[PDB]
Amino acid sequence: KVGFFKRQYKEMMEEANGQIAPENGTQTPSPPSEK
Repeated sequence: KVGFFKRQYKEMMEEANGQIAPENGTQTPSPPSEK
């Protein structure tokens, strides 16, 4: 159980992050270098 989340977790995160709203990119799991 790892190769599923890689495409499932990212899909569930982008859909709830604002897949249709401007939120997409505001709460995104940015890297430590930027966060």
